[PDB]
Amino acid sequence: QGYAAEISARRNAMDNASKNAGDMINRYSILYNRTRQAVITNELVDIITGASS
Amino acid sequence: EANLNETGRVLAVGDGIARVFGLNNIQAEELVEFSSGVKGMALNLEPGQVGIVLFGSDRLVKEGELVKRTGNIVDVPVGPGLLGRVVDALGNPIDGKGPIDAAGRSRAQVKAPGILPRRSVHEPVQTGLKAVDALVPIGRGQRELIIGDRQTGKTAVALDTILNQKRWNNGSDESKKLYCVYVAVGQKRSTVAQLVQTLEQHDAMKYSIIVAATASEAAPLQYLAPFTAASIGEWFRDNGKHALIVYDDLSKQAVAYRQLSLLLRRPPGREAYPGDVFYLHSRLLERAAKLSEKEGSGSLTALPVIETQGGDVSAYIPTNVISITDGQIFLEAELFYKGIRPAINVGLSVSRVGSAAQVKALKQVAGSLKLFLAQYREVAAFAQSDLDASTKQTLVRGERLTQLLKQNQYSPLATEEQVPLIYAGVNGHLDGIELSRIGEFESSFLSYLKSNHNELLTEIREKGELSKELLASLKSATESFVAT
Amino acid sequence: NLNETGRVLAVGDGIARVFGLNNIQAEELVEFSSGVKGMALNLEPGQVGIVLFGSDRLVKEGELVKRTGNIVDVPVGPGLLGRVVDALGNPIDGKGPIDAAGRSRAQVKAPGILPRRSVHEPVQTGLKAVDALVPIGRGQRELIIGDRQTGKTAVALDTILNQKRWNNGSDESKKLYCVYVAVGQKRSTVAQLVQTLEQHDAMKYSIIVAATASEAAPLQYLAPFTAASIGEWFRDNGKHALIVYDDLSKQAVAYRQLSLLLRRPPGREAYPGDVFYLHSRLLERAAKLSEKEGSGSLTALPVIETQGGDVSAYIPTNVISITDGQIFLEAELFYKGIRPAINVGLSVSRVGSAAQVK
Amino acid sequence: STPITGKVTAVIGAIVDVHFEQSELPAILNALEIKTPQGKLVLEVAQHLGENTVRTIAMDGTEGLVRGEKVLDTGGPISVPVGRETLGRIINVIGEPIDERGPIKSKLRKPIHADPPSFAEQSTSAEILETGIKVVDLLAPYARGGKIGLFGGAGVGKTVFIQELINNIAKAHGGFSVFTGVGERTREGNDLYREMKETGVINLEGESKVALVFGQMNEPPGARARVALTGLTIAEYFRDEEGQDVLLFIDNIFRFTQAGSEVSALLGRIPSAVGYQPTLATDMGLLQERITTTKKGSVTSVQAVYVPADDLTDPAPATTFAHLDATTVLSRGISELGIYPAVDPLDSKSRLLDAAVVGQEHYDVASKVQETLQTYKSLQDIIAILGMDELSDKLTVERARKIQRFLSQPFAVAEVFTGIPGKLVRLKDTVASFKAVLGKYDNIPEHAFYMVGGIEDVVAKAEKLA
Repeated sequence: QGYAAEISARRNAMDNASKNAGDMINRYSILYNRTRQAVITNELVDIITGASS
Repeated sequence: EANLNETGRVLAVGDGIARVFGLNNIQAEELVEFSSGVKGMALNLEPGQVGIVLFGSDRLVKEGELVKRTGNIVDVPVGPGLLGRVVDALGNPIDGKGPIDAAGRSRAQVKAPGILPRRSVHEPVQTGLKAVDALVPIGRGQRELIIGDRQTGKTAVALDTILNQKRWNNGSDESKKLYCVYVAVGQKRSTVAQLVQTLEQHDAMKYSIIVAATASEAAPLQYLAPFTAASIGEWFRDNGKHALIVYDDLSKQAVAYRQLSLLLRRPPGREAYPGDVFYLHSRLLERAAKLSEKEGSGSLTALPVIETQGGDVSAYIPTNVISITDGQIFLEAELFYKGIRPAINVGLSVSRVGSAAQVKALKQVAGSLKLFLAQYREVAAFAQSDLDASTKQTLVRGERLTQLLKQNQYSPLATEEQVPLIYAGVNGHLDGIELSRIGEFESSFLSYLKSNHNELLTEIREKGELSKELLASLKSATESFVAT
Repeated sequence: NLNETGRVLAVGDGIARVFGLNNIQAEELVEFSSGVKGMALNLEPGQVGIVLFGSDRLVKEGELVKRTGNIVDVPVGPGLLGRVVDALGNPIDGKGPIDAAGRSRAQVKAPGILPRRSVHEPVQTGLKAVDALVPIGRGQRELIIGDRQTGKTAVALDTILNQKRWNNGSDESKKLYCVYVAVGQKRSTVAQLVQTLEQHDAMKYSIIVAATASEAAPLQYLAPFTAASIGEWFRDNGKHALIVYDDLSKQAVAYRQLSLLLRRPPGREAYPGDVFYLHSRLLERAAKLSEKEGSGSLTALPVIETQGGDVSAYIPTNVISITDGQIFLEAELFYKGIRPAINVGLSVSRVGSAAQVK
Repeated sequence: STPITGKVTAVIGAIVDVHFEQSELPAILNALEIKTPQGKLVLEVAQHLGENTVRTIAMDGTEGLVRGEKVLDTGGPISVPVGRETLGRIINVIGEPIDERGPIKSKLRKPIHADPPSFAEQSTSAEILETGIKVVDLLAPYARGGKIGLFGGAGVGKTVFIQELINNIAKAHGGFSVFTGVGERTREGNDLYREMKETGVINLEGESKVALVFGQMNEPPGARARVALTGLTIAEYFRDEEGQDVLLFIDNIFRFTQAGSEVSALLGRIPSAVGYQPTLATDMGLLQERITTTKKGSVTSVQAVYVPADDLTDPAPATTFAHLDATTVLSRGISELGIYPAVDPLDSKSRLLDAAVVGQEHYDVASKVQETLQTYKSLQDIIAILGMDELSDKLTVERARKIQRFLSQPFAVAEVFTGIPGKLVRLKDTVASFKAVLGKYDNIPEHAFYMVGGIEDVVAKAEKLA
């Protein structure tokens, strides 16, 4: 009963974990793009700026 | 009488580009010859001056030099005369085997085949690689990208393909033959030389043509290399024959065209690449196609190579090519060290045509093989503790299926030697064998077939399909070897 | 006559285009009629690019510009000890003139390969982690890299303070004089530091060259160079000097201003193309001379500021590939209790035990 | 001799404009000289701007240069002394003894700008170069006549790495060796000269086995962007004209393209990605291509490559990779474990790792070593969340903390870093040593394979129970 109440508690413990891992994989996912778009733009600004001469 | 119409004076020179005054009656993308001897092609036709890109060292050119027109757009001699010859980006010999008898010439920039004169890809290009022919089949006229990272086997894969072609190029039937064209763009001469000698020790160099635009040679040469070569092979397509061209590699051609455009004072784009960095690769690849029966039914298959940095495949150039090719073949470093060779990520590597351009005999035995592994990869993590029954067996299959997909270099297998090894896998006649001897199983099993069941192989080779009586006899031959 | 003079074609932003100066040298010093000094950097065919050292309003159109015949140079010697001077060498602490023992140029080439001895003489910072894990050597270049408010200057400062044990002693060879180069900082701060130095009786063996943010861009540009010259006199004369560049990130900032206003093409992050050369020729000057030359050394402790703990940045990477070491101070370890917040994993001293106490 | 006069038109930093008369303009790549009170200023013709004007790149800081000075064309590229007399002498980019030992009794002088061997003059040869280091010799073998190169950022210990190679290989090598220091630390460049003299490789009165070419970072870009070519032309002569085995060391090669970046903008070019130069794959090409093995002689190159911010995607390390036959990637993560060198076994790959090259056995063993490792990097996520308890695979997961430690090799050069006496293992020994471990030698946990020689050393280090 001890290792049965545990397995029944581990499923619970990690169902909240996968869900909590969701507010991360998708939260920082947006932050990756917010950085990718800003990388391509800033990487392109230096080129345009140094092309005006 | 210097009339400025065919003659020109160098207004300025440097950065590998020469601004020239005059040359009034010149065409765009036309070649010109300098007093020094080295030549160049004119890209920028500005009002007063004309921008020419040098094919050699800019030192040779000086200010106030004389420039004469050639009257020729970038063109290269084509025909069978190149088969077994190594030429530069211009069609010039560099192997030292003497001049090259040309069966006519063709521009470097040729319009792609229309929408009407094309035929549904159905003729297969047997690579000889178990993982490739089974999982990601390549069709004639198709365009399968060989995408991956440095030192993963991108070239190793493309090479074995050219090697397996011996089975037909030594034959009499021209409709089954498949001439090859290897475009070395950026590679160092050492490597290109290394490649040739390797193709030589396999007698596959007699039906191949190597175009060499090494890292030493000028940028325009590496820019033209693919286009030029695309013509060399396009000759075969136009005459009812089949040709396979490998661009090793397109990632480096892009850089080359970037170098040209940047110096020519052209508007830069994302990551320095000019605007038409996509139209560059689009022009090229869309030239490869399988013509309709109307004209010749000839096919030009293309296997472009992209060198990806750190695995990133969302970069500008990489994603660009991908969105043009009719499928991708990915190679991971992870699997490469793990022991899986060729290291193919079936989860990402997928052909568009696929089934239609595969041997019907192979399509029958490996229909579910594609799925099996797709589900095996996700269940692979369950290794870390107890297995029921539904996932107890899945872990048994794939664990030896991929172990069988392992194939050593320079050892292409015929489709007649593939189906037996794939039948044993998918159906599950190998599930009960220790992995340690699965490798040696491939050999001993194939030698057992060739010796005792020679007939069973010769009907698959010739028919290419598996009949009810045939496939049944296949099972018996298999379970017979499982005992001994 | 245009040979030695020139009239201003246009002026602004500390930049002054001048017509003439047909015999001007590159990087030559120039004086204006209004009093403000300048410097030639662009010897263009038609005109001349000149960076001012002072205000702009002083210069008008058609104003007469003289030559100096001098390449930027500064007074050097022992007299500077206990004093505070600007980037030009002039005393700013208002304690009378300085005793000039010679004038060494600001653009001094680094000692070649031959006249050099392997660094072996330790520089005791008194700081446990530092001396214990990443010891500093005389002639060695150890960089203090980290974000703001991590106590970068702190580690540097304490080093100067600890050297008191040897500066008040008798043996000159055991002495290690100090040179502090305040660049981009505010005048209020430089006034706080000196207050702390004289509270440990350390000003006597320290020389402070400060080009505060208020001062013109060029003044922050030469600041480290002119400061290196100050510490070179000790190197050239069998004595030991230790120079601290703080802050270096602000020097490059200034140099970017010069170049962008002179209209020189930008490189990465707008920074000029030769921004790596900016710190290469600067830090190389710090070295341990040979025994034939007097075994005089110059220890450099460059300080660079990173944003968001990003060492992968442009400038940070440059200076890193220059120095023979790196003390990376993290902000996380700082508030967690570890002070100084040295990160053992990222910090190393290439010299190593070679210049440590047995 | 026909002296050509010129007038300095403009000077912006290190970029000098020189004017000439009609039809007397020196070609690009040529050398121009300017007499200065202190000495001589050397310039390199870069481009013909028009109206009889040329743009040049300074070889020495043009600080003090007066407008309209008289420039004298030399006729060709900066010619450097080449031949036997070049041995045991440190010369700069321009080509003059900076080791302060009088002039060089050079017979010939060849230009630094020369066209690389053609495709036909190539020599396909795969010979294994035995070094000594286990983590390299086995998993990634150097190629005699091939182009080796080590990558890595600062702090990985590259300059200390190539120092071990010189002691082991250079003395064993039966021929000439040429060292070229580009844009690296001058003090450490001095430690090399201080070392090789006491080593017996450099003798001021006796035999000089190696030549030296320096152009450290403290010098302007123009010189650092060319000093790589100066050392090249020297070793190049010992390949063809001398008919002997050559050995070329570059440090650092990254400073070559880096120097090209500085000038690129100044010269008036539209900057490329990551602020580099539009001509990066061709500059690297027109350099590396000259370092090949021909029918005349062979050249074994060991190039040190610096990685900006340890970012392997940087166009600098990127373009260099494709030129090397073998690599030895240095990572900051491996040294923090204790294992020296800091060689990353999962990015260092040589094209000599072939069954038909090092021997079937060699390859077989080398493949097992690689298999055991990768799984860690991927299966590690289980260890950070639980450890080694869910491992079923369980015998192979532990060999990672044993094999990885056994890769470490002690050196004699780095005595002021550990104080631990060095060890030099050979080729065959490392092979037979690993096969046994791959778990026979699974009895001794942790230390016993740490900083030891071959396999006979492991036995003597297991005795002293720690």
